[PDB]
Amino acid sequence: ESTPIQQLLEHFLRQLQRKDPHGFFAFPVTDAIAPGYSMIIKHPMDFGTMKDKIVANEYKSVTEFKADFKLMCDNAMTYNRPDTVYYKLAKKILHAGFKMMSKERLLALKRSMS
Ligand SMILES: COc1cc([C@H](C)O)c(OC)cc1-c1cc(C(C)=O)n2ccccc12
Repeated sequence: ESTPIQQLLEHFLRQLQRKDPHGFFAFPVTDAIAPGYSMIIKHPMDFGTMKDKIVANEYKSVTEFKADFKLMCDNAMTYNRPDTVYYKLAKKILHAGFKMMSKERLLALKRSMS
């Protein structure tokens, strides 16, 4: 049975995943496909890793989940040059996700749950 934090973060996760219809953030980037990746990016992150943390009930807060989401986007904006599809999408998704997960929207949602 889903815990309250699992419900909440799964909700956000699925909203965020719909901003990425080609699945460029669905699973991890690797050196095989992105030369130098693990030398440049210390803490890699992707929606699939976030999903496993939720399914495992390993998140302690919405803050932590937001910190992973931001990590994923910051990694994409660090590794990839401004000119690329991945940089530009990371930027839209980042802006979109912080709006979707604002304090007020989170407050409205937590009130209606329990
Ligand atoms: C690893 O995520 C990707 C997945 C796919 C397909 C949908 O499987 C993909 O196809 C063009 C690209 C990426 C991908 C994602 C990223 C990112 C997010 O940095 N990236 C950087 C350099 C080269 C590829 C990628």
